[PDB]
Amino acid sequence: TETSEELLEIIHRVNQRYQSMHKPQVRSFWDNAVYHTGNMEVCALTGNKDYLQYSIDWADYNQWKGATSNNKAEWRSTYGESPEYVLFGDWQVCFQTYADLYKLDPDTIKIARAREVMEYQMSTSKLDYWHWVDALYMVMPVMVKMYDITKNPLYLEKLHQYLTVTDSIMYDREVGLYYRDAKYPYPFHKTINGKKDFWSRGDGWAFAAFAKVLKQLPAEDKYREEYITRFQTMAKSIAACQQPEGYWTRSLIDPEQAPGPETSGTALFTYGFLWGINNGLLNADIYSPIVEKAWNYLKTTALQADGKIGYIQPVGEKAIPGQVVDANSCFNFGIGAFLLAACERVRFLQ
Repeated sequence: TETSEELLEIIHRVNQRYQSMHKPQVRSFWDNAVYHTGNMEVCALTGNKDYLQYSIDWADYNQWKGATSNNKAEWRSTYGESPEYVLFGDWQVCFQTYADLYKLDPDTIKIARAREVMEYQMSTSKLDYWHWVDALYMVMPVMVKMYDITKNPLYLEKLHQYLTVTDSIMYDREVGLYYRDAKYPYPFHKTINGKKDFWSRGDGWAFAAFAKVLKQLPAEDKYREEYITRFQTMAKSIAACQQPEGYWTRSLIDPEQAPGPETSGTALFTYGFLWGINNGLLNADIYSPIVEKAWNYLKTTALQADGKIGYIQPVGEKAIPGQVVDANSCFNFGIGAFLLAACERVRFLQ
């Protein structure tokens, strides 16, 4: 019933609104950088040269770097926004787009800083770089994109080694979902209704990450079956906690704690389910109903007439139990997530 023509109209409405309203000359930090992952997805689907130039202009403005410190003795890997936070993954997601742009038009300068930073990181003995679940989306696809360019096998071994540490802190083996960081595991932390607290956008980042890993990881990689198994298990756990309306609530298995629609988790999940079905890793008959409800929510409720995307949970605000997300809450990174879902929906329609 829905056509590719109609989906492309949506994609272009959303993307043109964002690019007309916002200049590309802004910093390479995670929120802008996630938007660029969405834009690169649109470029893959459409070949649009203006959209490509928007990402190139952003990369040029940031000098093809993330955080800019050239003093490795001061490099930090915890949260920060100043130039020494070079090893913090929110300053590394930009490298996904720099690698994508390099593949189109190779020039050593485009990946010089990415190689410098990730190769230094991998040389250190520290393993707990991905100490918050969102890091998986920020950095796992960097590993496969940099491998694709360099063929340096350490990228693919360290992908596994870092993810193993993330799992040790956050992965709940019984449930098949990730806690958002070390403060959240059960039973020491519980929801208002005594449940395990799994953050939706957190698990969205992880689930979309594994799809992106599997999209570019070589077929022969020794850990590929581990990633497929993790992706398939998460798909089942995520499906099981979808709301009747098609979205996922911010606390995935306590909808009453943080009620009502939320878009960014939903869009990341939708991307992952559509990619999984399109790529033969998730059963179409089982998961197509999940994606129909989710996409219908995204198209009907999150999408506004002018291309704005609403109901995006904001960044870094303390949880207020019982309080809904504002319909009008819209952020770059959420538009990015929406575009991933929308692009993959076109591919699902054939």
